[PDB]
Amino acid sequence: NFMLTQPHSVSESPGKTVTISCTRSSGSLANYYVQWYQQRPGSSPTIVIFANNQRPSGVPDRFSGSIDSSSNSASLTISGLKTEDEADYYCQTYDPYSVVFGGGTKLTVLGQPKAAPSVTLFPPSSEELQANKATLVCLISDFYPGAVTVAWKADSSPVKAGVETTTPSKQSNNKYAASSYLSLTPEQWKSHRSYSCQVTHEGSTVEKTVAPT
Amino acid sequence: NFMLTQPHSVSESPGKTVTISCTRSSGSLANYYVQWYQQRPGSSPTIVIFANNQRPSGVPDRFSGSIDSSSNSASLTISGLKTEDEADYYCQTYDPYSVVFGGGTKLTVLGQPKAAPSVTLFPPSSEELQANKATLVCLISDFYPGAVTVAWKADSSPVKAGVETTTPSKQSNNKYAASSYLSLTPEQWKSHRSYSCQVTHEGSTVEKTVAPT
Amino acid sequence: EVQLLESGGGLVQPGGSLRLSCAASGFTFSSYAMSWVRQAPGKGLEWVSAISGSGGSTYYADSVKGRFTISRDNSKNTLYLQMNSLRAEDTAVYYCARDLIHGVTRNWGQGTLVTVSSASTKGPSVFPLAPSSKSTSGGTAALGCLVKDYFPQPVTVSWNSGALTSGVHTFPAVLQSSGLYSLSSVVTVPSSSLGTQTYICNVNHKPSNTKVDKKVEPKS
Amino acid sequence: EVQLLESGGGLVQPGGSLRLSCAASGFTFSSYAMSWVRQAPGKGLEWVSAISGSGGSTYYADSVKGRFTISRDNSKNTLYLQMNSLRAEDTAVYYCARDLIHGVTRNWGQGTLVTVSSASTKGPSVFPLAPSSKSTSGGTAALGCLVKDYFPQPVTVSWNSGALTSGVHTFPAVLQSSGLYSLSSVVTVPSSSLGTQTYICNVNHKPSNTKVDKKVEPKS
Amino acid sequence: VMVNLNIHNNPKRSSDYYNRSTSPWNLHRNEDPERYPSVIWEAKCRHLGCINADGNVDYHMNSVPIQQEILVLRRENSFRLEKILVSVGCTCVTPIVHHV
Amino acid sequence: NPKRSSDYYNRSTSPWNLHRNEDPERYPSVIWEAKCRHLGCINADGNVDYHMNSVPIQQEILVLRRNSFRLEKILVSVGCTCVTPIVH
Amino acid sequence: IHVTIPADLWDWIN
Ligand SMILES: CN(C)C(=O)CC1(CC(=O)NCCc2ccc(NC(=O)[C@H](Cc3ccccc3F)NC(=O)c3ccnn3C)cc2)CCCC1
Repeated sequence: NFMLTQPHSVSESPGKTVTISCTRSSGSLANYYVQWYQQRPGSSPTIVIFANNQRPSGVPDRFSGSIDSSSNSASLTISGLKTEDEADYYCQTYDPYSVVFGGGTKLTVLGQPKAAPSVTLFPPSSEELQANKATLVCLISDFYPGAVTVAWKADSSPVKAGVETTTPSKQSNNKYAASSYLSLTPEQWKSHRSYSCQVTHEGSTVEKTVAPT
Repeated sequence: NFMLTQPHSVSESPGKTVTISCTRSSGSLANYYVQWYQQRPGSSPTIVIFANNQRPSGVPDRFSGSIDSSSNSASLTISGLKTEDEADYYCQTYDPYSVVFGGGTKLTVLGQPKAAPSVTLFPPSSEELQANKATLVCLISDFYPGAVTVAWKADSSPVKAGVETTTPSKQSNNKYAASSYLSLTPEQWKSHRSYSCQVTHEGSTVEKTVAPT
Repeated sequence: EVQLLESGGGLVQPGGSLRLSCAASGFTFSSYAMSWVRQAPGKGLEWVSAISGSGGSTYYADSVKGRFTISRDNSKNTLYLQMNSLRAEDTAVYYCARDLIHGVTRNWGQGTLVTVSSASTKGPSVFPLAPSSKSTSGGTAALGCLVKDYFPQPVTVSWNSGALTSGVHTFPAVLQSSGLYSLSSVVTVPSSSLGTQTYICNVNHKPSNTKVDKKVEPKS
Repeated sequence: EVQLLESGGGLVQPGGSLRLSCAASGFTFSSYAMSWVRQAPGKGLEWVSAISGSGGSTYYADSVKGRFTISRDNSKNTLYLQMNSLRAEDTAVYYCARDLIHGVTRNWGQGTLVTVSSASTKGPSVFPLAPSSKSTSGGTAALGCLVKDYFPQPVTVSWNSGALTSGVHTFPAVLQSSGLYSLSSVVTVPSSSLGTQTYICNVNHKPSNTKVDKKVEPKS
Repeated sequence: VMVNLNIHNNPKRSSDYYNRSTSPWNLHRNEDPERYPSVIWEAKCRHLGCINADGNVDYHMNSVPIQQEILVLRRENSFRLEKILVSVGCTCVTPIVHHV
Repeated sequence: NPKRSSDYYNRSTSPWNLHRNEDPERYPSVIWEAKCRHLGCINADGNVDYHMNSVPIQQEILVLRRNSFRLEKILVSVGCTCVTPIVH
Repeated sequence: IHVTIPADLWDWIN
């Protein structure tokens, strides 16, 4: 067997030329065709390059494939880089038995505008309280970049138990969304004066508060 | 169409390396396979090289083929030259329609020893004389080089009328054979005391004589 | 146009079996080597198996040898993946792929989700997230639906049977320490439409055949 | 072992027709492209025609276009060359050849002589060349056969129906100003076998359907 | 003998190897109403050479048809079973045979 | 036997071997099927090249099967061809 | 004896 090594992530500014390399561990690279796939969030992979440098119709002229037998590696070159090129890229090749994909490269396009998050906090519904359960829901949307910190308070006391937060993911508008859930018993909910969800993005903190009844 | 140009002859000493070239007039030589054939006297051609450099079993390691793209020519190389390598050599190639042979190259192995002719002279048979005809047959063999002078005498008088002599031909042992016929009437045969066939080779003469009854 | 349509994915217990199908059209199926490739959520592509055009040669990743069987029916234009002795680590979206030659994939299907877990199917409980004074600023109100504790993925949320799309934000699900999923969907609406416009979230959890239409109104 | 045996050669009048055959064995005939190559006496090899293994494609030299037809019978393992409108310039030994691919000849037949002449066939007059004291060399004696005035070539000479091969020397023919050929064949034998062993030369002239077996004995 | 028979219920559409082969071929209809089947698709090699790594016709090799002997039905009330030869597709042959 | 009629199986860039598929309850009992020797094709230097594939050429043929008989359509590999992923 | 033959074959026979 063999492996294919790709950089975990690459960041480049728009209009520049970006190269994603793919190094084969064992076996001669030049003996087997190299494919390159693009994968957008929640989508099937699409082919960008097949048979080392073949570009299918529909794929822009900006994308190109090449091989370097001395370094036992393949390269995907993207010229005139656009924000629409942000996606995951996988190289792929084979031997007479196996088929191997590289680990993938997350391609980031820099210079995109910063966006503050809209934060909304909901208290438990009457229906859920009646079922002897209580969930606080903190929704965070339309922020850029994707890094966000979420903290919860029971009155002024930090609370870590019962909190479940999603890793942020891109929306259809290319901005990020995330959510955080605080699970409590109806008794914990009713015994405090309030609960707060604090959201830190790019050094600024927004705090939302809800109170029983 | 196209032509293949070969030297008319090539001469070398035994143990030396000899090269026979074959130049293509039009079309890229490297696009089509080159074959080389050996033809011995009175024999079918045999393959020495096929597909530029492939040597069939039975062909000595001494024979080798090569091609030169820049000069648009193929070469047949013979290393460790032997007397048994004397023969005609033809290159051959093709295009998508035609098949073309070169003009052929006579290979001469130099420094071969001078050999005296073996001469046998036969008088007319009784059967031929009875049919009112008379042929004297002078057979000449195993001489080297191929130049030979054949003269006929009626007693001591030179005779040129009625003589037919072959040009010398190469034997399987590299030496030469020739034959000379003297046509006479039975009356001319019976009226002379003798007839002679004189064979000169390299300044030395062998004379054979026959007499009626 | 090349079409590869996967079927057969679902929830299965460890040690269990499942058969995947891939119906192909838009090409001469029997003259193409076919492949199965999988992707666990938030992870990379992992080759599973390959089969020659005739079905005479089969190839397998080490991680699936002796447990999975690739086969094809050239009269039906279908590729199969029989998955026996399933384990948690086999959880992934399985893609059907068309290869121009062995190892050169040219087309991918849409995938089918396979979940291998000892957790059983659970339909969500749907709760309204009522618009209030705390979800109102600058003339807009935020209202939603909490889709709590379901398993496995996926869930689908629409508003007013699809007639309401503007201001809708359905968030990606959280995977809790319990192994259950939860998600929320919110809509931002003109605050003056509260008490005039009915807002209903339509929740569908096809794995447990759960369809809930929840009316979300201000609390009074 | 690859074998290619040509037949059909002989004398043809200008404007005449002739069909050559080549019987092949020792290989799968239908999977080989076949060729005809000719050689005029004392001249070079000249490609004539080629045919693919199936017989679906035929190729011709410019000098023979329209006049010759190459064909093959794959059930009979036979290659043919039909020649129409023959001329003196077509006079040559015609070889049958096996090709590995178009233009790559690997094996040659023995050839068949085709003579295009307006001169008439003449069978040979065979005369003994008796051994005498003037033809002996001690332990050895030369005896022969004179094959006089035949047309066209070739003639073949054997001794004692092929049982005598050692010491045989058949000389190349003389082409006389008359257009007829003559040749001699001599054999050197032990002088002590002269009144004990019968010596017969077997002269075959296939062009005149003539075969002469001439007994050669000492003259007394 | 009493046969007492019972009646029960294009290669381009089944395979595209003809276009993808290094020795590509075309398919020609051989029609015959006095033969069963009436239509037989025969493979005819597109080129003398084979398509090399750069996409050109290479004459160091040859496209050759692969012929299969098949039994066919013919009218001669009376019928005759005839053995016919058909080209199924083309392969690429070279004059150098290697060992591997 | 196809080896005695043709030797393309040994001369092809996508060579093949012939295997006997025996069936006494089918007419004919013996059918010679082509099986590609390699996954790749034999290149210009004599090596197995995996930039291409040897693939069987299959032909649909009618066969007889078992007092009562049925005419069945079967698929047989006649030989192998070489395919590449780049169509020119 | 019984021989099962397709529809297209019988039409060609009759
Ligand atoms: C059996 N013996 C002793 C033979 O000498 C038969 C052959 C040699 C052999 O053993 N060869 C094995 C491999 C083999 C086996 C069977 C077929 N099939 C057909 O010939 C059939 C006819 C037929 C034969 C039998 C039963 C039903 C039946 F309907 N026809 C078509 O396939 C057909 C018509 C149009 N297009 N096609 C494609 C061909 C190839 C076979 C044909 C040549 C001689």
